[PDB]
Formats: sequence, C-alpha cells, structure tokens
Amino acid sequence: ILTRSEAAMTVLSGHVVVCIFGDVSSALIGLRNLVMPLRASNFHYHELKHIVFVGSIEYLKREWETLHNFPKVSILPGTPLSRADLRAVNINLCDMCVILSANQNNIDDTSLQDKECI
Amino acid sequence: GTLGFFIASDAKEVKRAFFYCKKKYDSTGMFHWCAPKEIEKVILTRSEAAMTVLSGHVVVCIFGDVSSALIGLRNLVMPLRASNFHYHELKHIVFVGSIEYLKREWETLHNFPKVSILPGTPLSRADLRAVNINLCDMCVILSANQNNIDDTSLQDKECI
Amino acid sequence: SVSNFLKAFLHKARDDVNVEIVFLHNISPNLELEALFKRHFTQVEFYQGSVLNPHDLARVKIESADACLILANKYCADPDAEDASNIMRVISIKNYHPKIRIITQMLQYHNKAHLLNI
Amino acid sequence: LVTGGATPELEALIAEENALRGGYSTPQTLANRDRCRVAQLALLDGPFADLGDGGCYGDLFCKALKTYNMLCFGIYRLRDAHLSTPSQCTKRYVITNPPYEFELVPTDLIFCLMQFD
Repeated sequence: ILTRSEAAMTVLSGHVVVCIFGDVSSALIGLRNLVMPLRASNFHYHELKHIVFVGSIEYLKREWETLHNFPKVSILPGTPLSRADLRAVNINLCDMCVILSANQNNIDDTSLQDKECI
Repeated sequence: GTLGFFIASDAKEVKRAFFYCKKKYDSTGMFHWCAPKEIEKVILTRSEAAMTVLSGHVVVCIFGDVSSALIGLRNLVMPLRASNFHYHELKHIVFVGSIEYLKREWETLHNFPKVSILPGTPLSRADLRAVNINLCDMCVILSANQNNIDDTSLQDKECI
Repeated sequence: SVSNFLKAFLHKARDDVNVEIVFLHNISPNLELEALFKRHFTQVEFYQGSVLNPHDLARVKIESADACLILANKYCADPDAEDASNIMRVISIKNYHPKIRIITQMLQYHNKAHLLNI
Repeated sequence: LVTGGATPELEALIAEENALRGGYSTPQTLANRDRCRVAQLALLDGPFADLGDGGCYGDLFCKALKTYNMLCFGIYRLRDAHLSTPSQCTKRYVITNPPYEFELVPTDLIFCLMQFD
C-alpha cells in the first residue's frame, strides 16, 4: 500500500493502473483472473508489468486476500476521479489504464449507470 | 481593462458611456489555513463554552442528523476566512447543532482557524446562552432536512 | 379522532349551549363521518382547505370564531415533528387573528414552553 | 464578490487537488492578500459624522471617494426613521444606489467597500 507522497517518490514507467470504483457493499469482481494472464510464465521477470490498483482500500483488501501471490503489485487508496492520485501514479507513464466499476448490477436507472467510469 | 460594471435603472444610462464619451495560509495563500485539527479537540461542553468568552462572533445553528444532505459549510466559512481579513478581524465561528451531522461535515473543516463545535439542538436556549448569543454579530439558522421533508406544513418548522 | 371528539362534544345530556362546529382539513372525510354530520346537521358541517393559509382561515371566519381546537396525531413518528406542526398552526392562526383562544393537544413537555414563546 | 475571490489559479488548484491544502508564505502569496473588503459603517459616529445630517448622498460618496475611495453602493435605513414618532423598532431596510438628491438622516449605516488591504 502507498500514499500520495510514497507513490510520487516511486517511479512507474510502462506499467498498468486499474482504477476501481467499489466499497465494502459492492460485489466481488474477482481480479485474480485479471492479473493471472499478465503473470504468465512465458514472460521474463523483467518483462512483467507493474499493476497498481487505485481505489477504495476495503475492496482491494478483500481482493488482495487472493491477489497476494502475484509479484509487482501495488495499491493506492483514493478516488480515481482525483487528479492528484493519477499524477502520483504516473498516469502518463503507464502502458494501460483500466476503468472498472464494481457496482454494475445494483443500479436500475440507465443514466446513473456508467457515470463514474465515463 | 475590464468592462465598467454599471448599476442603473436601465441600460440606456449604462450605454451613455459610449454615447457620451466626450503555513499560516493555504497552498495559494488566498485564504487563511491552519493545521488539521481534531473534532474531539474542538468539541466544547456547555460549561467551558460559557467559560470561553465570545464577542462579535458568528453563531451558526444547524439542524440535521446522521441521515441528511450535506450543506457545504466549507464554502460558508471560506469567505469569512478570506486572507484580506486580519487575524484579529477573523470573526469566531461556532457551529451549534447535532454531533452526527457535524461529524459527517468535519472532514472539510479541520483546516480552518477559530472554529468551534457545540453539540446540542439550537432550540434549547441554554446552549444559545452558553455561546453568548446576545454578543454575536450574526446568528445563522440553517436546516439540512430541507429536502427529506416534503409536506408544506412540515417544511421550515425548525427554522421558524 | 373525529368520531371520539363528536361523541364527547355533542353530549345529549348536556344543556344546549347553541354552538356551531366547523371543520377544516386538506384530506377528504369518510361517508359515515358525513352521516354523523347531517345527523347533527343543525350545528355541524365540514370544509376543505389548509389551516396555514390565511385565505382558508378567512373562509371559516376565525375573527368571529369563539375558539380554535387543534387535535394531535398521537400515533405519529417523531412526536417533535407533529408538536412543531401544531405550534406552526397556532402561529398561523394567531397571526391571522390575535384575539382568539386556542386549545391544542400536545405530545411532549418542552413544546409547551415553545408554545409559550408566542 | 461573494466567495471572496475567483482567481483562476485558485479554481485550478481546487480542481486538481480536489480539496484545499496548506502552503508556505511567499511574496506571491502576500500579493494574494491585498483584496478589497466589504463592511458596514455607522453614520452617527465617525469621520463622516459632520456629513451625517447632510441630505445629499451625492455629497456622501463624493467626499468618501475624495478622502479614501470608499465605494458606498447602498444605505441601511431605520424603517421608522422615515416617520416622526420615536419608536423602538430596530428593523432596518436597504436602499440600493441612492440618488444624489436623496435626503439623509444621521441614524444610518453605510455599505462600504474598504480599499485594498
């Protein structure tokens, strides 16, 4: 886990950032099968990218309970809609930014659907 | 440079100009700042609130609870904490109201100087006496349940 | 509530004081209530309106009324809400006409001091 | 006029930081401290007391601007000072941009924009 200053001090180039909108109530996405294809044995350890999960810390904790067996993984609490968090994690110096919403089936209205992601 | 902002009955008098030419502060320093306080540090019991002498201050009575919308108290005190006001000229702010609502709002107010919190309903006159309501420059009545209430009769009961 | 008030007020064994009874509410009544109204049709009638509106008070002639009776919803969540509602009704009636006696029901004690504030 | 200064840099910092943060004091910061202020001054007592019963308000703002450039945009008048019977009603009402011909009463509160401070 990192803070704003800690993330800013660390250098992150050509990595992967996953901005997740979720909380305790939100259902478990199951990010293990997302990091697993990236952690393939046919990739040299230097070629492995760095996966930084930006979002609420309780959801990322209940997912880390299974994610803890993967190298090059970092966490960052805070709202993905904050410029400071994205600048700290070097959003420009990333190979991919993945926007994910845990609360995807608990809202009925169409307009309220996919608001935070957009 | 900028347009002359003109006050008049009609724009004719306005167009006459053409017709008749012939760590004390914040990051940017625009407003005062202070180290992040703690709610338990700024909660005052009635006895010490009476002890703390207040004169020429501001008393904000707030009606709310744990389930109520959040009025932006921060932008209420931001003009008060403007940098062009000297530190002695800073009118003291005392939020009198429920502890739950202020707790949900304290996260945006810990970075402001000379701000106090008094748990207790505004309707009790003892609390108003404790904050020296007669010595305040202004008492602001605000309700956070303006939207949960829908009936006309149930609207604005607390404020009145 | 109206049935109990009608039964207690319109006591048969009570000497005829010859007093008119007028109602005022924004919800339509029941048919049996109207049946009891026309049983004592000489001294009972009903109306529609809101006590808060001065025009509705002018319709029922408060400046000429002997007294104003206010019943309370004893079966109401947050007694404070209906206590404040009754206080506001008293405020409106007194402001429209300040020389009328008001008898109102109440649920708590400090609301009596609130009433004394008028 | 109301929030106390809408300087772009300020709104940009609010947008990027998503909140307000403390910062050290620099001459640039002190250059953001000299804004014009707004207040209310009494006509009964003060340097303009002699102008207190001088009906023309035109005179009031003319000498205010000549002396110290006090922008007087409105007046605050007792609601019973327009009558003759002395009453205890403290309630005051606001008059926006009074004319020069407008009469004056010493029991008044002036709306003032204090100069750069």
